[PDB]
Amino acid sequence: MKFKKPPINNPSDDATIKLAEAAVSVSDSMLEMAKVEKVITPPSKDNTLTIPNAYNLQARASVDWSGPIEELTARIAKAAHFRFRVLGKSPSVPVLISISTKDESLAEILRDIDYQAGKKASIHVYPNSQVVELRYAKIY
Amino acid sequence: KFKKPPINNPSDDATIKLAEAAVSVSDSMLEMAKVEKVITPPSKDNTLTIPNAYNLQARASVDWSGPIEELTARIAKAAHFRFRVLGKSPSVPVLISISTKDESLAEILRDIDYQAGKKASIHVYPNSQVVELRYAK
Amino acid sequence: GKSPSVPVLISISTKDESLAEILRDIDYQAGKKASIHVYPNSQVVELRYAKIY
Amino acid sequence: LNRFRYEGAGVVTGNNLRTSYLDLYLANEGTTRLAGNIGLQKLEAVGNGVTQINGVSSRNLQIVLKGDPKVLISGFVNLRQLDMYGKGTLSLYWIKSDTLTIRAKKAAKIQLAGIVNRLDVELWDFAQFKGKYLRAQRSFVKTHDKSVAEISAVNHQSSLATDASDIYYYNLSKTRADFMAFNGSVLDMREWGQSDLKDFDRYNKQFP
Amino acid sequence: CFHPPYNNFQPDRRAVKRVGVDTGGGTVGLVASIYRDSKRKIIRDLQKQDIQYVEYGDTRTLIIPTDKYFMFSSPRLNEICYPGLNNVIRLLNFYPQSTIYVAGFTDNVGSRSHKRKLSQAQAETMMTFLWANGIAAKRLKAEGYGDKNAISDNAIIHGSAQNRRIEIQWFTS
Amino acid sequence: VPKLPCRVDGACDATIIKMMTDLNKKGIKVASVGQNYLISIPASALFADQSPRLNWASYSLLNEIAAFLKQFRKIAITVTSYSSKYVSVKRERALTLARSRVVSEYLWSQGVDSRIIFTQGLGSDKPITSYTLGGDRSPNARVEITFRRAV
Amino acid sequence: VPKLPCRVDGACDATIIKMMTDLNKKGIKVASVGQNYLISIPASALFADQSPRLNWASYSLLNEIAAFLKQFRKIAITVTSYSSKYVSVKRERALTLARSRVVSEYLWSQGVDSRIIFTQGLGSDKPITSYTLGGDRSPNARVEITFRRAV
Amino acid sequence: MYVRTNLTILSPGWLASMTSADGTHAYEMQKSPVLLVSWHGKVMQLKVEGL
Amino acid sequence: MYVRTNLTILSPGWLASMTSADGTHAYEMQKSPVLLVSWHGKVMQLKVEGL
Amino acid sequence: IIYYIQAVIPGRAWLIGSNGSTLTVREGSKIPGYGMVKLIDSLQGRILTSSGQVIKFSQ
Amino acid sequence: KIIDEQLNKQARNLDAIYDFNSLVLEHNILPPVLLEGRNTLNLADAQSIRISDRTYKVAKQAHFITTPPTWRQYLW
Repeated sequence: MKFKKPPINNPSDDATIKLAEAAVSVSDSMLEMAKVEKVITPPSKDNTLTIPNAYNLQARASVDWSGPIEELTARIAKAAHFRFRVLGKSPSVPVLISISTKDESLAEILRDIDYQAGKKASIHVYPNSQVVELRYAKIY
Repeated sequence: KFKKPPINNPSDDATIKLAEAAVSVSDSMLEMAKVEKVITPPSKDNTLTIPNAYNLQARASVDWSGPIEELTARIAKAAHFRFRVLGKSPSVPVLISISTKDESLAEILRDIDYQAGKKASIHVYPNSQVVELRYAK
Repeated sequence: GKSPSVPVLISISTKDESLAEILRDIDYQAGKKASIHVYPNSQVVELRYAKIY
Repeated sequence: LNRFRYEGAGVVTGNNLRTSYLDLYLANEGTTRLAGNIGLQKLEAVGNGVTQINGVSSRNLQIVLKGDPKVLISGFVNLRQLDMYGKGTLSLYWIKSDTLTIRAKKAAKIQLAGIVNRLDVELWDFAQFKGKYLRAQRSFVKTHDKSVAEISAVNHQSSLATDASDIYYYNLSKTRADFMAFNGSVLDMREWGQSDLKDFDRYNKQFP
Repeated sequence: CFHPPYNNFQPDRRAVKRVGVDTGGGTVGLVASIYRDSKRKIIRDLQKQDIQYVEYGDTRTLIIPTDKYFMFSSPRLNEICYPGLNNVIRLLNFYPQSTIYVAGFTDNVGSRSHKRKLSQAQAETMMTFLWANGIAAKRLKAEGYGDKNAISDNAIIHGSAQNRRIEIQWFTS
Repeated sequence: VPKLPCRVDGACDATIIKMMTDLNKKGIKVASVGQNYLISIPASALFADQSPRLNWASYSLLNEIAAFLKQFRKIAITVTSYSSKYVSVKRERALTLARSRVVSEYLWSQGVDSRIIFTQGLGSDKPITSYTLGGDRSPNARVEITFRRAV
Repeated sequence: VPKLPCRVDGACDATIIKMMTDLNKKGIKVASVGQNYLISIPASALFADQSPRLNWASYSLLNEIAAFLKQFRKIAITVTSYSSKYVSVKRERALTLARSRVVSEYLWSQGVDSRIIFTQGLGSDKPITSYTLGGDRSPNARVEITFRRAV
Repeated sequence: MYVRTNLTILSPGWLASMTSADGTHAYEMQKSPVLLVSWHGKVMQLKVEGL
Repeated sequence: MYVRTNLTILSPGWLASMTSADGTHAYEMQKSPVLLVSWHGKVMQLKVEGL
Repeated sequence: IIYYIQAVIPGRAWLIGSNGSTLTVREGSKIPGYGMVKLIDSLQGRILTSSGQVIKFSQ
Repeated sequence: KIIDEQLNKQARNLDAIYDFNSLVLEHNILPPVLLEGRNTLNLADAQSIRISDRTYKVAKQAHFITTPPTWRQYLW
């Protein structure tokens, strides 16, 4: 008639304990960071306008990439049967994007890729032209 | 006959909190980028529209790193167009480097317009077969 | 208000009292550093720090 | 007027009738043409007849029949329950209710549209129910063999299928859960070309 | 026979195979069957599993670990614990009268809106799985609470693991 | 070289040709051409009738094909689903998309270190048999998982 | 090593769970959910008929309660008393308040290392069952103590 | 140390770089026994001896 | 000596005290092998080694 | 003011307003604040007006 | 060795949480590190103390960068 609390796991490690102790404070800092930033500025623009969805774009893609963007978007365009276009020069500093996502839509993938690119590059899609297009930032 | 559990199972109390915190901080950074990014509508994006005349549908392979006017004049020569210029060249001429193996001529001109910035622009008349380059103030 | 850099340390040793006189004795041992107010209509217990220095 | 019972192959046509309540009992081809706003709570048809009613502004009603009528109904009526045991065909324009319970046994072809928060649907065999454009916050569907359901759930979706049954939803709910035993199938059936299509979220990635 | 996927949501016939292979007699098979089917043995099997049962007055409650019995950060069902799930259905078959309340609970970390959404989705898919066995929908109500009242302490890693849970209550009348 | 790997970890070519021999004896189509590889599976051998539901006995074969798949080194894996003609083109495309989605997410749950996994379905648009008497029983109803081995 | 303690003094968890088992088989309800522990005692095992007089034989049971209770490490304890409806709200709440106060004072006099003890009685406002056949023999007349295990 | 390769270095910093017409790279940096490279979207480590 | 805790020091007297946003305090003081603190309304003693 | 769609049928649509107003509209009629309705789409919740405004489902 | 192989086994979440590339400015320049403090009091001697409500300071000055850092030089 013995007593047991429910949660049973494998034994842990003190390094992982310290990892959790750092991670909770980092997550709180980023939480209040995003909260204060959303308070400070009003959003006005959405990238769903500039890259709308299309047909033959609902094939799912689960992806963990840990490098630059060019080979990734070329592979994406090859899977999407669309022409691929590049505008501007790649700078001397390479642009590196890390992605770990579970099989969502390709338009969502492109929107998130452009979001993580931010000020470095821009993405446009012409489905009437069946062309995906990258454009680098002109700066300096 | 046997369904197997996943290999990368977060089967530890520290690991589930670690992965949950990673998901939360990734969401926070994503929302930061969402509220931070400034973009443009594709209605009024200042880019060269394609006149899609038949002389521009050919292909070429061009490597270049230098000025602009002689390249545009040679492009108009290959397209059997005429060349027009308005404005004056600056003290430092505009330098554009293009390396490509296969393209469209209109794609070449569009990327030329993209790399030109605000100091110069182009116009195509496909009826009277001409291309014009305009300087700024 | 805000608690000062020097913390306020309170030593209580009593037995079997009601919460009203518990709060009264807390206030009396508090001295001038803080004050206690109540609002039983709104069910509110409030501390306030003294504004010195 | 309070009571109308017709039997024996007749046709009644009327327009601009207003009444608080009357009870209707139709049998043996009572061909009804009505062009007025009538409130009522009970209407019983035996079956094998047509009925044109344009406008029922009533708080509540109850319909139960065993035959195979052809009924197309306009108005804004809250219902409580509905049961079908024959070869029933029905279409309704607007339903503004709170909770509905639909049971279909033998052959049902019922088309509905409206805003009802709570829906419970039971299908036994050879019933094709179309709650397309019928937005529902809560939905609970159970289908047995040879049953077709078209749903428009908004917030909370519960789907259970034994076999031989098709469950097609035309809106991505905020919560979706489903189970199929032998040959039931739940499908998205959407367009894949909508300019404003919304995708899954973390909570909505319920992999079937 | 038997289907490991929940026997396709059908009322199983389990002890008849046991008494058949016992005869291959019938009386000793039946008394062993009802010795297995004693409710104390059901509680003993549920305590062999990681499920906590509390009886108090006319109210009975069950506690289920979200992490072991559910897929992580997702409303996906963990497929392994279906013997315990069948035991849950067998125990819950005894009370066809009273209403049931079901609730989800999480830890303290993240957006409060995110906690609310995950807990509510968790409670809704739990009650949906329960409704799939044949319970009346009018007898049910679900709530996914966030970190509103932690029965453990979220200061420790172990306590924060112990916090997240599924709580099922039901009365007698 | 004593402090370097002699081979890739968990690699045996004899095991690889053994298991591809076993799968060819079972009937799953294993195609090797260049460094690109195709695996074709019939629909009835994995799923239920006209339904995105998996038999519990199929998990041994799915674990075996995942064990073969995690041997090699790859970047992108393509999954394409094909079916018969049952109700409508939308119905068949949605069914193939759902089946491909389920098998792809289970394959990524299993430990094969891909970088990109693409999943899509087409229904009965591209059959491989003129003989189309069966439905799910017909061999043109299938699932194809393909890649190219890269060094 | 021998200067620093190895454990909390006077603590043996095997003895703790053994006396928990013996107390539950005696009839006193022990509840352990999370870090919170609750002890429920019937009022007929403690007092006389609606009167706050302590039984002489109940002191051994109270000694067992204190001996189990001082095993833990705690900060604040809370004890509440409940009864059945007899005359009023006032008489019943007064009886529960008096019983809770006297048992809390004896426990605070006894050797349990805590910081805070809260005591209250509520009379007959919130029972646990609708079976109101008995009086003080009815199980809704009860005394509960509650605490949370700390660190 | 000066390294000719074709991939992209990640971790230890680098004083200067140069790229060919074919995309191969040459880097000049301070000495390090171990470098980090994203090969094809997957990270990789390289060990340098003889320093 | 420089100590870091979210507790409250009583006995020896410190030269300076500062706080974090989480309430964790840091103290600069002189060397002393035994500390007196309050944990949760209870008084404890603490050891300082390496002196 | 801003109106929202409530129920969509081929032929007629339901308008719910910010003042709580309720309206049933045909395929083409004059509507307040938006001019003239020219198109009803029953596949997707999009109806465009003569003012160019397209009404969607409220959130 | 045990803690290093555990560190390598828990691989992707470190780079997931330490996304340093988002912190970099437009001109590929490392943002600086800022120190905070609240409710500070320094006693100079007897009869003389000084208390500030909050304080902030610069730990390391912002400078240029070529490639972003990671967790490997810190935790290994």
